[PDB]
Amino acid sequence: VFHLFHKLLAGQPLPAEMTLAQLLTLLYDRKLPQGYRSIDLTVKLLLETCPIQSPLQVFAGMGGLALIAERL
Repeated sequence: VFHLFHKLLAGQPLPAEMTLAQLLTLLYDRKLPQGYRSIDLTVKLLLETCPIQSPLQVFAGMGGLALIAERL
């Protein structure tokens, strides 16, 4: 069995169905610098976490999509 680990989440195998958005949520909650170039995992041998907000989600949460619809 292969398990993915992150240094911030020390000594904790990551669930195989987490998806990278949820992992980014964890790492940002764990003080990983925002916009860090890459997710550095270790292949050795939390699913409820919300996915990180997409740019579209932020744009809509600021009401941008209503602005788009007024120009469609």
